Amino acid sequence: GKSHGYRSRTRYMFQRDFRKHGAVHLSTYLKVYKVGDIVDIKANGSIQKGMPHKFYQGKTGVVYNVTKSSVGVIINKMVGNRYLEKRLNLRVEHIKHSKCRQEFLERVKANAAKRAEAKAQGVAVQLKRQPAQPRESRIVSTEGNVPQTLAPVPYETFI
Amino acid sequence: AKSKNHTAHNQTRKAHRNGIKKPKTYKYPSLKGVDPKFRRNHKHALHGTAKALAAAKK
Amino acid sequence: QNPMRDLKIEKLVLNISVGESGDRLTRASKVLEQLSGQTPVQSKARYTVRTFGIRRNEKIAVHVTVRGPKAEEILERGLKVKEYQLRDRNFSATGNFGFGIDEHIDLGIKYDPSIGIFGMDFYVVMNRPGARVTRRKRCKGTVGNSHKTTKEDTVSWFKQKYDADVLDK
Amino acid sequence: DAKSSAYSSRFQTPFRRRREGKTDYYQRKRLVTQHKAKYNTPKYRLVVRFTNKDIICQIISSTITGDVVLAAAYSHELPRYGITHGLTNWAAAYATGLLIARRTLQKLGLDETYKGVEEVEGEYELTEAVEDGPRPFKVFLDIGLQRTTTGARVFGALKGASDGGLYVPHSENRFPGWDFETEEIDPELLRSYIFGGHVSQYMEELADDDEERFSELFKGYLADDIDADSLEDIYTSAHEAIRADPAFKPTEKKFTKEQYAAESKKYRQTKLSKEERAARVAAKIAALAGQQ
Amino acid sequence: MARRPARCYRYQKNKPYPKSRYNRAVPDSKIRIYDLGKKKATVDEFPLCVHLVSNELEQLSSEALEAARICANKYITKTVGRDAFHLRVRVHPFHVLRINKMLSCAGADRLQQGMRGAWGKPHGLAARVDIGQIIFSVRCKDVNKPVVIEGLRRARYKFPGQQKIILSKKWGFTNLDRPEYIKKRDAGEIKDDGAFVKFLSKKGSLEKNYNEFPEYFQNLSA
RNA sequence: GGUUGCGGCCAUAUCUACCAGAAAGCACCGUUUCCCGUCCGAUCAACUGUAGUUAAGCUGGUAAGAGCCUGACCGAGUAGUGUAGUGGGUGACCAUACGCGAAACUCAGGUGCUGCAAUCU
RNA sequence: GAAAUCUCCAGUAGAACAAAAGGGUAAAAGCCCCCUUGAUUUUGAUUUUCAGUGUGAAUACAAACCAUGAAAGUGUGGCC
RNA sequence: AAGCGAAUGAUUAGAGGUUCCGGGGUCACCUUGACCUAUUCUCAAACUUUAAAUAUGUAAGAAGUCCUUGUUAC
Repeated sequence: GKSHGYRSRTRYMFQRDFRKHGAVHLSTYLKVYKVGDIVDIKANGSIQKGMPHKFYQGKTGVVYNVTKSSVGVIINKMVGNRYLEKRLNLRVEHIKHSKCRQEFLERVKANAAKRAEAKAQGVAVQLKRQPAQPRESRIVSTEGNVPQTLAPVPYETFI
Repeated sequence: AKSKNHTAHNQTRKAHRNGIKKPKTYKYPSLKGVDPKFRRNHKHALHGTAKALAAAKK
Repeated sequence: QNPMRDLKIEKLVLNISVGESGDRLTRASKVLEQLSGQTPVQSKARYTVRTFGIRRNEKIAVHVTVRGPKAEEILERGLKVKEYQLRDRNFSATGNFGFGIDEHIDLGIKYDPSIGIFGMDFYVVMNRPGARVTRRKRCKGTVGNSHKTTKEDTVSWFKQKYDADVLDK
Repeated sequence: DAKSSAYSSRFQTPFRRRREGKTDYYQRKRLVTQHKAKYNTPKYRLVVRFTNKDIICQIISSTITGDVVLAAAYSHELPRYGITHGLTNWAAAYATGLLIARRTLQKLGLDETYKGVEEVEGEYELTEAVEDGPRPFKVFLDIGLQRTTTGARVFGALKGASDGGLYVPHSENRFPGWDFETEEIDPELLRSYIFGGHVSQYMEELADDDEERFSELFKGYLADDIDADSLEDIYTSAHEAIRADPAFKPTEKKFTKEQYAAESKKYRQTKLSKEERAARVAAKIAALAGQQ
Repeated sequence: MARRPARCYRYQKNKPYPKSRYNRAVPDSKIRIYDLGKKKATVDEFPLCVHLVSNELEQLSSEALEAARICANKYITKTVGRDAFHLRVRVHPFHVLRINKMLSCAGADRLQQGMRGAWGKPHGLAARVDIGQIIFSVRCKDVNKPVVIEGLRRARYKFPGQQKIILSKKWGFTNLDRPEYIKKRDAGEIKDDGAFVKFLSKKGSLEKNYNEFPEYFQNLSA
């Protein structure tokens, strides 16, 4: 028959990276997780208690609960035509701080700095992130750089 | 006799017809499954905050 | 030179590999205890073969290890069985050396009836000060290449000591 | 011997502090971990390390960047307080545990309460929380790799900290004099160990047995001409002083760090740069191939 | 039970299915010898190299490899001698072909269930070849280029697909062209290793390099 | 700057061979009444820094060193791939168009940094 | 004696972990030893199978009482 | 995809190195039985260091940022 066990097709998902086996580096146990923090679940195969299901590997969600050695993470799962709120009780070494969040935080601090600076001088600071605009005009000089010609190579078998 | 056993054809097209909608979260999400020791206190914190506010609000 | 780098006895291990277990092993145990002044331990067979009459946990051998002056005195008191004269082999690629004998009961202690007569193997463990560095619990390390013992180093210690000589073939 | 490239390529080295063998990381996980509902509270560790000729005690709290020290007591600082020789014995380990214990209690301003034991009868008494007051400062004994045994120095520092008013969790199974025929630790025997009782009787026994060992060892006691029965007096003189001024007066620290850096710099080898390395390979090639 | 025509297994329709601990009852390959001629020649003896290269992505049966191997070797050996060349079969038949055997007797429908349980039993071995992948390599002297051309243009007839004969610029079976190989071998950088050569590395322990290529360092001091 | 105690990242730190180390520490080292453990005070436990030693550990340097790390307009825009065509070809497959884009290889460099506390000619 | 027992050296795991395979594990999750019964109670929350039903299995807790440890901790059956 | 002068499994060839766990030819005798070292060819759905493209999770704020002090039996 067909097997749909709790850890099917995890032959590689619950590996330990090359020359990264063994004990977990301790900083993960020293990270601090507050309710509302956005974390992502890279399951660590070394320790098998409180493991996430293979679906949640690489999934990101807010932390709704903080426990003795685990946290409660709310992940959203696509179940048919709608999403469901899944709540996970994960050991603290299966998760890590998403750095996408803190990047937004640092911009937020920057925007407040740019606003407070704009208070005195420099109105219209344009806090918006612009997309990569097309490059404006320029002058390309030719000193030491007379354009060397190029012609397609003849075909040799090379082998 | 024999037929198709499983097919995911048109399942994604069906799913999006009425859209795939997020669960439209809320301020104050439900406090279920969170630690009973935490919640047992969060009540008393809210009880005190209301009494302090009402005393301030006369 | 250096008094620390001086080569010294570490321990002598004294094993009897016996086919069976029982009153033979009880007598073989208490000949080693009266030999070295300390009881030996019965090493057990880790595999069965049906050709040696051995089962697991059978305790088919007794060996004891001795260190210090008592080990010192027992060493020459066995090499005189073959007269402090040994082989170019028997010297490991590490320095540790050993030999074999066949009797102790009437050798250096008073004989008594119901003791049995047993052969047995000497083996000398032979290193240099700083051997806690490889055995201490914390900061356990490895001896250096200059501090490693080797065959030609223990034979020289075997020449300067016991006024002995090698290669009697 | 001459390991294959493949082996040294697939080799996972352990953590550096396991490679040198100093740190047990299996235990450190369950020491420095914290109940996650205690978000940022440090879990202070009482690290007690017994090097030859010195004892190290230090209250350590773990951070992401590493470990920070609250206050560290060593056993080359007891001479300030009266204990001159035997800076490693069981009683001295008790002394330095008391030193760090009082040092932290006066550091955190809890010293006025939590006097530990004023009279020290060497009994198993934890520091009970004083009602209507801040709870006793709680530290956890991280022995390290030292094996736990009944009646050891590392647990001497524990008892010194417990008597110092500091709440170290423990039981009597490891304190010297623990009974196997009953659950009763021997008070007199452990009080002897606090005050050199295991040393004083040995000193006296060698005094009334011979003189060479009593002279080769214990010559420090013979150098200042003190008796084994005087050990209690000098140890109590230590204990009272530690209760008085545990403020950790440092040393004078002569020959300031600028000279210290300069002196060590002139003697330590330097790593050759690229060009001179090429010079020492281009010359080496000619010397090893010079009609050879 | 007879062999099926090669047209049935010509194309690379299935994933690689080698002999493995899953696949224990495989028949042995018909090609067993991959090097022929003076295979112990030094690399200086045979500077010329000519290749039989596939232009298609197909599967070559072990029997085809054997049959072409025989054909090329026999022709070259008869024309220029046994020791005038070194022929190397580059490709190895690791892919196991599977056969579902159908009964061809009257009333077979009763004894055989058609396509039910059709997992074929291991039938033979094949070599998966890609476009531009070398099938045969021959190293010889520049003299016998036409002879090995004919030998290689006589092995092709035994191969399915379209293969082309191309003479190569590399020195023998080495990865480096003629002029800079000669550059190294002139400057003592080359040591014979029976059928191939070792090259001096500008990297590694200087003592081992010195021991193994003394002539290079002597030429540097002259 | 050296060392130690605790560590962070966990080989730029590992591995092999050699060599060096002024002072301080570390270590080796010295002894079994008590605590304690083994067959053995080797381990472990206890005791003195007392007889010494850098021999070793440890630290640092050397290697056209292996390994590891980073980079390369090095391989290579290569393989592969998403999209498109009433493109090619009997087919197998290939080329093109708009995009993304390796890995091995070649070469170059490097070979631990740092936090807390204490200590050091 | 190939292979009985001992000693030393090398040994990134090439062993063992009850049983399939896969993953995990080196002062350990392996081997040897000491102590036990958490393989307990009250229910609830959650993940997988999913209708987000059940069953099964599992995860994190809480309130207890215990075990063990010197402690941190670990333990609500078997490393997954 | 790539990779086996990287692990595991396979694999072709040649070259260099032996214990009294056999020279099979004169008791340690030039004497073919190995494995190891370095190369070489070709591979792998149930091999892999590395590793795409596509598909994929989150975030891009007023339910947010910052300052101050209030409740809790945590």
